[PDB]
Amino acid sequence: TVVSRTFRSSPHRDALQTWDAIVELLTQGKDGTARSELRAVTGVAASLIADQAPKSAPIVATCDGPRTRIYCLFDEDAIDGDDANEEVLGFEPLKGDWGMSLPCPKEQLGWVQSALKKHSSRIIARDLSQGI
Amino acid sequence: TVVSRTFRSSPHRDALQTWDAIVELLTQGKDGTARSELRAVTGVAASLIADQAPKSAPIVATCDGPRTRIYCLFDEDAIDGDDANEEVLGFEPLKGDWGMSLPCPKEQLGWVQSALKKHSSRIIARDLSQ
Ligand SMILES: [Ca+2]
Repeated sequence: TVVSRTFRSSPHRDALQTWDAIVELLTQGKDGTARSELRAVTGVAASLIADQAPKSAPIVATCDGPRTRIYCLFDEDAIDGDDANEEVLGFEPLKGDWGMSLPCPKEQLGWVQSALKKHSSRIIARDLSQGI
Repeated sequence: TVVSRTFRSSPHRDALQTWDAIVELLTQGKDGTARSELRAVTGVAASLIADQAPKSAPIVATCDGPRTRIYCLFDEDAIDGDDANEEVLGFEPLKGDWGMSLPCPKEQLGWVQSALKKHSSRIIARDLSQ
């Protein structure tokens, strides 16, 4: 099972507000190590959102359960919101042996993958021209 | 008293390696709030370096002592290193009630300032155009 969501980002939300909304979607109010790790990579994740990395390549969460693909909308699409889908997820999106794959322009992968590795082994980045 | 340093960044160093080299310069390997707070903002600082924010507007450190301005070189300048200056500083660059001002593109100031605020009240971002 795979489900998708689409969040309104800049200029409706700034890049950090966008990540915070994604963290809430994926952690659902649970104060645990998963939420702590997602919050720990905020600088990197917001940087990638500000570069519109998730416009055409999703943030992908994997778990003991359905996969979640998260896209972001920018510019007029974010202002309009017609393509947005921010519904609550009908499952625990980071259950069990979870992971997250962040899209990243290939030229930034060097610094991004190192920056992520400081905080997590479950949150990784990929070249946004490829899937997981 | 103001002193300046200029570091070779991408492609000689990636943006994170560049921040780490700056942290080494300003902390001189010593532990404390300074090294800890500088390392805590690595994701934001590296993002700014990757966007060449310190090319024309310096990273500025203040302390009980001289102010340090740090510029970054990119692309051809970083490859040849002609204008580089990475010499150890002759003073404790983050002694006492230290602070750091990071240059930031105006379009990203909103998220960057919120991201830094999570980690530190001593490290702030400014609009690099000003
Ligand atoms: Ca960028």
